[PDB]
Amino acid sequence: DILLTQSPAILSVSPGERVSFSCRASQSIGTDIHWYQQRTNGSPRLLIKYASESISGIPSRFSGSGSGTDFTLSINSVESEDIANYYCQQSNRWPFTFGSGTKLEIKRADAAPTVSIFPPSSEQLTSGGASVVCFLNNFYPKDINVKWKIDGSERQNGVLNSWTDQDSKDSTYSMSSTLTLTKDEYERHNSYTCEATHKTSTSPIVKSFNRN
Amino acid sequence: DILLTQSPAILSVSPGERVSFSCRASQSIGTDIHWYQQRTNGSPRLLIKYASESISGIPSRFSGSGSGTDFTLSINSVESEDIANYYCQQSNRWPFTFGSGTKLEIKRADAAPTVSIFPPSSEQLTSGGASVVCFLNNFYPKDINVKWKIDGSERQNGVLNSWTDQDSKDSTYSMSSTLTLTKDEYERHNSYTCEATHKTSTSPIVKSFNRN
Amino acid sequence: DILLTQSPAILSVSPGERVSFSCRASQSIGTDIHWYQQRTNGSPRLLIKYASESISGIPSRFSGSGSGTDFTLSINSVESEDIANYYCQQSNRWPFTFGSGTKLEIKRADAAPTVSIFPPSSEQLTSGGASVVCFLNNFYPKDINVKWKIDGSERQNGVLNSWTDQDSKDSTYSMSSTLTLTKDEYERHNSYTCEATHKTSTSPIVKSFNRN
Amino acid sequence: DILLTQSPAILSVSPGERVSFSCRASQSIGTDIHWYQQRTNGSPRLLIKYASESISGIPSRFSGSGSGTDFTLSINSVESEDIANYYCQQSNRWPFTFGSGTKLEIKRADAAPTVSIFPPSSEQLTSGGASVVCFLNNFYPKDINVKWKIDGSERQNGVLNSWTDQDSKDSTYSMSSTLTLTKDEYERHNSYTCEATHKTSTSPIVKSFNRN
Amino acid sequence: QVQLQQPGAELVKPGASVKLSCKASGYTFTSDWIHWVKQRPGHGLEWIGEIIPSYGRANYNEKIQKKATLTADKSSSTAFMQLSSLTSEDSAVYYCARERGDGYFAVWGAGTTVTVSSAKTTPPSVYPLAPGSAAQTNSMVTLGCLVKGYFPEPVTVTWNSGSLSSGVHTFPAVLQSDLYTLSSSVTVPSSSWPSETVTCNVAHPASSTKVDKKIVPRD
Amino acid sequence: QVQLQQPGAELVKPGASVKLSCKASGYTFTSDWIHWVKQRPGHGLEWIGEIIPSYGRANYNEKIQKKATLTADKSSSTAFMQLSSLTSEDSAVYYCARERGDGYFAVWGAGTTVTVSSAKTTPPSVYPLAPGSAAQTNSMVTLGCLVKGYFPEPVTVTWNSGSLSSGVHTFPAVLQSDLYTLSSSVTVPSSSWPSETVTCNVAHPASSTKVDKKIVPRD
Amino acid sequence: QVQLQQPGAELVKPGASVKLSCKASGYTFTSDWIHWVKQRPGHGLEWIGEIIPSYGRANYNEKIQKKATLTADKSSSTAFMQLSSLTSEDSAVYYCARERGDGYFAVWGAGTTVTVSSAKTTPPSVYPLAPGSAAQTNSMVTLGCLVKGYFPEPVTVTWNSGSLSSGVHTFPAVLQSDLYTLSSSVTVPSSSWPSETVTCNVAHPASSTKVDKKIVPRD
Amino acid sequence: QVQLQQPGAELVKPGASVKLSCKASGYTFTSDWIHWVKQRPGHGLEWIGEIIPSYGRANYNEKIQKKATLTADKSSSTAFMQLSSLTSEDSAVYYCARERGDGYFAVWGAGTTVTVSSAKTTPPSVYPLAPGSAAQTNSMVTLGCLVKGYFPEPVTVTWNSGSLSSGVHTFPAVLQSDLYTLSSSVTVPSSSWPSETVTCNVAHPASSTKVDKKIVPRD
Ligand SMILES: CCCCCC[N+](CCCCCC)(CCCCCC)CCCCCC
Ligand SMILES: CCCCCCCCCO
Ligand SMILES: CCCCCCCCCO
Ligand SMILES: CCCCCCCCCO
Ligand SMILES: CCCCCCCCCO
Ligand SMILES: c1ccc2[nH]ccc2c1
Ligand SMILES: c1ccc2[nH]ccc2c1
Ligand SMILES: c1ccc2[nH]ccc2c1
Ligand SMILES: c1ccc2[nH]ccc2c1
Repeated sequence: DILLTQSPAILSVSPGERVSFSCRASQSIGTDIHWYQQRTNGSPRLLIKYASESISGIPSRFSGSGSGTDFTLSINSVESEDIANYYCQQSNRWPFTFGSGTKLEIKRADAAPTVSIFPPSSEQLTSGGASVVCFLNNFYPKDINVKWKIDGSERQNGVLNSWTDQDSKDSTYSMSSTLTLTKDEYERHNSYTCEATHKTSTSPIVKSFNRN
Repeated sequence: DILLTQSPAILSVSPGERVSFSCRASQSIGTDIHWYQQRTNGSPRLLIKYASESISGIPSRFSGSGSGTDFTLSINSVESEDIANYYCQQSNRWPFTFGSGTKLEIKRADAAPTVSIFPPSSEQLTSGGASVVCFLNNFYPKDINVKWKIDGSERQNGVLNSWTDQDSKDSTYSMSSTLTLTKDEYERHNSYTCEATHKTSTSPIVKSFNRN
Repeated sequence: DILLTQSPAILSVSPGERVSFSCRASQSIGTDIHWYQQRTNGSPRLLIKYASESISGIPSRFSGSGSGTDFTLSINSVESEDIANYYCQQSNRWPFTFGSGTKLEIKRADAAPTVSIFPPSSEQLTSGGASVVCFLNNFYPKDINVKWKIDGSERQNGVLNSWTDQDSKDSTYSMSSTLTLTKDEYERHNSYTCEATHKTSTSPIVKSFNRN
Repeated sequence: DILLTQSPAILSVSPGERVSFSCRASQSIGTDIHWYQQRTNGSPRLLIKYASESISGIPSRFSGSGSGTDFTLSINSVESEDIANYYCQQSNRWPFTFGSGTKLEIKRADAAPTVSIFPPSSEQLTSGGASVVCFLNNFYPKDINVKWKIDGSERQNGVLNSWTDQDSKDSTYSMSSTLTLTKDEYERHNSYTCEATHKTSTSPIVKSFNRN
Repeated sequence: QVQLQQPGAELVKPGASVKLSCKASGYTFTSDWIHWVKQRPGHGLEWIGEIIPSYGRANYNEKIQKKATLTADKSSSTAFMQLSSLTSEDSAVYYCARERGDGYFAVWGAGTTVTVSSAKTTPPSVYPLAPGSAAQTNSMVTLGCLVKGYFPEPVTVTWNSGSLSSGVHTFPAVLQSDLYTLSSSVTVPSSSWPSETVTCNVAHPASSTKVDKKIVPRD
Repeated sequence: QVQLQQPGAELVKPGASVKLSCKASGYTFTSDWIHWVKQRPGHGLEWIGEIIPSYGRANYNEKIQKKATLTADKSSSTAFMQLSSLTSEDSAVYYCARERGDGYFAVWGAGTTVTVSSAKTTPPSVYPLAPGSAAQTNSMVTLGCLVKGYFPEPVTVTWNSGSLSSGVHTFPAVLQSDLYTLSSSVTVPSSSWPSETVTCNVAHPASSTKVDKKIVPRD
Repeated sequence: QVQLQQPGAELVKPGASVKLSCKASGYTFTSDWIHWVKQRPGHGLEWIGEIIPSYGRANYNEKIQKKATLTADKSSSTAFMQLSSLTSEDSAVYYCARERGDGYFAVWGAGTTVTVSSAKTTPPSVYPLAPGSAAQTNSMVTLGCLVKGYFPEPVTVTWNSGSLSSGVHTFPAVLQSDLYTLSSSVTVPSSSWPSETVTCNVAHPASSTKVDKKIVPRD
Repeated sequence: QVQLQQPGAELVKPGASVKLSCKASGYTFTSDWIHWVKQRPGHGLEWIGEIIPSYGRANYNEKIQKKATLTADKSSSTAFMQLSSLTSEDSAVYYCARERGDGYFAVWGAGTTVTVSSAKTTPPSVYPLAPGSAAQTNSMVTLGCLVKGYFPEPVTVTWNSGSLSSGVHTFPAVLQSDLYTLSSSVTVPSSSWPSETVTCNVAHPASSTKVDKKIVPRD
């Protein structure tokens, strides 16, 4: 069986640059390579077949080249919708095989988060729990810190965070931080603040609401 | 002639894990690889032929895969009876050739030896010699120390030891230590003890018998 | 597509020595290699075709050899007219491909520059500018320093230099240094000197002219 | 063209051991390899053809094996007559090509030199020159020092030495040291001694003659 | 139209066994092959096997433990993969795709998230997130809704059932004590809210739910 | 039935020469090849050569010193390997196996341990090992028997001639002053001894012995 | 005669598009291919594409961004490369060459220097460089002439329109504030100057100039 | 009989040119090829070229500077290599060998030592080396003879024209001021000298000498 090696595993590039993904086979396979694109939670989508043949639907930015054991997928002028994993696959000899994949990542201009704090819903409270949600949105670069303070005093219990992968609308990143207590515990405090620390400002961006 | 390389030479694995043995050929040989199993003092036994074809007798745990120059033997959920050397062999081009072999070894739970000391037989003594035998049995891991003491005083002359390879009944190891003197020399002492030192206890397991 | 590797990238050799340029292909291509020569600002010129076949026009000094993946262009007794880049190219499989090239450089005997200073032209002055030109000519080795002094005092503003590649008439190098001022600024000084510092003498070679 | 690599370049081995010479080709050549033997100043002699086929004349000690790109010449129980260079050569594809060669060297038991000093001949003296010759013969190992003393005083002018390669009669080495003066200069001294220093003795072996 | 149709989800118990379906539309040829491809989370694609329906001949990846058995009903244009005796190893999105016998996968299903757990299906609770009256605003406003206490994955989340797509972030679930939870953001111009309605629709195929939830301001 | 039958053992003197036999049963075809394979102790398998009996054409490994000459008696279904002018290098288990001309070794003999020694055959002395009266016991009891003063290898050791297999350890021989020696352990429930008999059977093919030895308690 | 004829030069603006020409003489076959080859400055040769005129079939290097479109007028023996939507990347000498269908490039054009710039064509100013009266001399004398304030590249410079070739150095231009500038040296025996005339001819194809300039001594 | 006959030696001046000969006996076929092989001193074998006489087609090593031109006289069974315009690089033993068109060199000449020197041929002076009367002896005695002041290489040295071979050492020449020099040792039982005669024969093919020299004791 044919081993297909994809390098590099991660490919960071700047908007509009020409970018190239490699796929090396473990023996000569003519031009029987095909390239697929898989966005975050998408299914895969054929981009190029038989190494260089265009598909309809696909921007002409995308081309492919190579034959034998070395193949390249290239994108003329990368842009946000291109953020994805890219796979190669061979039909030269049985079984068909896939490469391990390369992720495209676009270095964009720095951007500061847009923060938004959200009280629990009255629907939620009814059932005997309370979650406060902070959204740290459309920032670059991906590294960021979120701090929770209750009535001036930092809390660390009951916090879950989740970060999105780079976004195909604008190459930014986003994050949600979710603070979860009982009604009991949410009742005996006044002021919740989500604080956000990010490269773009020396001052944190802070967002707060009060129940009273 | 075709060189067949087997890596790694020793493969330690945990009970029930999936395990995989490699066999790389020095040129492309289709699927003309065959895999054999040789237990301790067994003869070899065909397991898989033409790289992936099952044989009758062989547990379905065993499968094979590969083609060209890279082949793999795999065992779904290893178990004690699998402890053996595994060889690969090619029929693609003359002469047929064998790989250098891979030994499977199962890491099991720690177990303390079962010690047993044995006086000479009256049959043996008749002929003018005396051997006392200690068995250090069904322990894991393989490293262990056996000490002989005569009438409270450690003896080092006349001792031969032999260790079994890992056992296909229970992945344990065993050892025999044999102390050999004349009748003359066995006569002028009272108390023989075989002492055994093993990871599983800080106290040695000691076993003794007296002639009087 | 076939990758053609040329080593080394630069090849320094002594007049009259036998010299050899390598061209390795990424897969076996018979003898479908062809070698070209490109002098400084020349276009390329076929030297050898199908790896070893002579062309008419080309000195018998030039031969080629090899087959499969390793090819060599050789020159019996190098000489100045050979200073060039040398490319290889394959027609074995589509698309045709070129190597990255090797430059030939001849180590010759040391030679001191021939310096020549040049006043502006009266034609030039008319239009309201003045450039004084120093030529540092037919020296070896390539490293050299040019100093400008106005009325005994070194000037660094307004100087542009350009160096020729090695010369196919005599394996020497040459350099032009050009000092550019307005008429205004050229008017208010008397004495321009271009000084030249080169391995061949501990004393600089200096060349001067005066307007008055 | 096919590159044939021979390793190692020198192969030291003990009398009667089995020895093996390698010859690797740069692409698969079936069994079209042939092996030759060249003793010191001999011409080459075919030993094995088509990789393993015996030739008549050749001791059955010699066999060959291999196919594709890896070949081996083997000698069962090496012996003194085997001291030689061994070459491989291919006829699979044009042009025929030779390996760079491997020298066989036999490590034997240590042996002390047999020294012999020789006056000039009366024939030689007639013509107006005088050479005194010392032979350091059939020693092992090859390293040895020869000292000349005239009338108790070491001389270094006018001495030429020559060492034989290992000898196919007995795996030993030998050396000749030749001291050359005019008749004039040979006349005005009495006693010439050649002294020899060799691993086998802490005392030098010394040999002298007197003209008077 | 959607050429290949697969269930969003299947939960299975250790040692249990499941039958995934892949139904096809558009041009069907008797020379067509259906393939199955496994993708464990944050991993690559792994070919499992293929079948040619107009026959019933099927081949499997020999390089992996064989969990699969492929079959087809040529009448209903459906292909099936029997995954049997699963472990947590076997949890993954399994796609099916169609190859016209010329070696590439023109067309793929959306895939079935298969979760192998002892645990129990739980529909999701959904809750608005409109901002507090203290919070001031820009030329844009960010609303959102919070999907929690569900199992197994996945859920899909829409904004006005497809029409609102620019400005949407759904975050990855986080699992804690056997229930996943996540949130989804949306950002409209402030002048379009709340005059123009804004609603988060949320599908959880493992319990067959699908609940809308409007986002009004806070009373 | 046992398809391929080889002697357990052969002793040979340096410079001497031996003829190993390999006899076959079961389906014989004229298209069948018999192979010989050498395994020095604690080493791998090394192909030596092959013959096709229904003819007498034989081929040998060219990569090694040629000790072998192969032949067959097509009448008695026996293949022979003449190993000639041996040294201690040549000491090893030699298997024969049968290949139906399709490249693999379905079936193998048990192999012949060939020992190249100046030394002399010595049958083995066997001696019980029942425990001393001082030794207390569990739900299991360990008995054993001690094979010593033999040459050349090997010996096989059984417990009640095959019926007792669970609980058995035979240790590797150790050689000292030209005699091998070893022991074999067995472990039964204590309640099955000595009511139910327990006996070590011991074969030494180089002297054609085979001695039983019962294990009674100590008088 | 000169088998392949290409313009010396073309200036193009970013996003603009140019049509290079390659005209052929000598033996033309219908089996002949014309190739185009790009060489960025101080870089190697890069195959771009080929066409066979007696048809109009053309192929391109797939390993690069496709700037080219090839065509031919079989009547006028001319091949054309349409380079479209250029950037500064695309600035280079482009050769054409002819291959008889047997894989090598017997014959090449002189190539077209293509410059992609916002900037403006400027013919060159030329000025003598005769030596000052203070300067003493050898058996040889060095004269020269100075080409400046031009754009785009290139220029060619001759000495007595070809006859003077031994002893000539033209230096590489240097660019400053969007005008190239260079000088060219020549060295004759001092006894041949100024009796025997000495003149620098200078072609700048992008403005279609070509100016002679005699080198007299200084008044 | 000696199948291939080549001169021992040829001296050539820088820029000069030589014709080596290789004459053949034994079975000649029209399908036979003669090869030439170069061996510089203390270096390996280097294929130069081949010819097939029954035709006159010849091929050369393309990987080296071509010094050779091959030819044959099919009448006298002789092959010739014209080495032209030599330098010191070209000094070497050149063998010829014969290959029956099946790729190996069954049979080789003794080769021609070719020396490229400005220097002049000089026959060798030969001188005994019997031992001094002071020197005592063993069961063996060592005699020898000293070949000096010769050019170019080589010389051969025999002991009783072939009959004495056991016990002989010829040492490598050493060159000093354009004359080579060497010695040759021989060792007989002392009881066979000088009753049984002992003589060193010495051939120098470049001057066509060949001188015997008896070794008597010292007067
Ligand atoms: C290797 C140059 C082409 C040889 C033509 C004959 N081959 C047909 C069999 C294809 C299987 C490749 C092994 C085999 C010739 C034997 C040399 C093999 C390496 C090759 C024709 C197909 C070209 C692919 C190598
Ligand atoms: C002539 C017989 C053709 C049968 C082909 C069917 C292949 C079945 C695969 O297992
Ligand atoms: C037509 C002749 C066929 C003979 C084949 C027998 C092979 C003998 C092996 O050495
Ligand atoms: C029998 C049909 C032959 C047509 C060949 C023309 C090739 C066109 C290239 O695209
Ligand atoms: C049909 C023509 C055959 C001619 C072969 C001769 C080869 C000459 C080599 O250059
Ligand atoms: C994404 C971004 C930042 C992080 N810090 C720790 C885990 C982690 C994941
Ligand atoms: C097996 C186990 C332990 C050992 N210590 C020394 C040899 C040896 C062998
Ligand atoms: C050529 C020679 C010397 C140089 N020093 C700095 C640039 C440069 C170019
Ligand atoms: C052979 C042996 C010893 C030597 N010492 C220096 C040169 C040399 C050659």
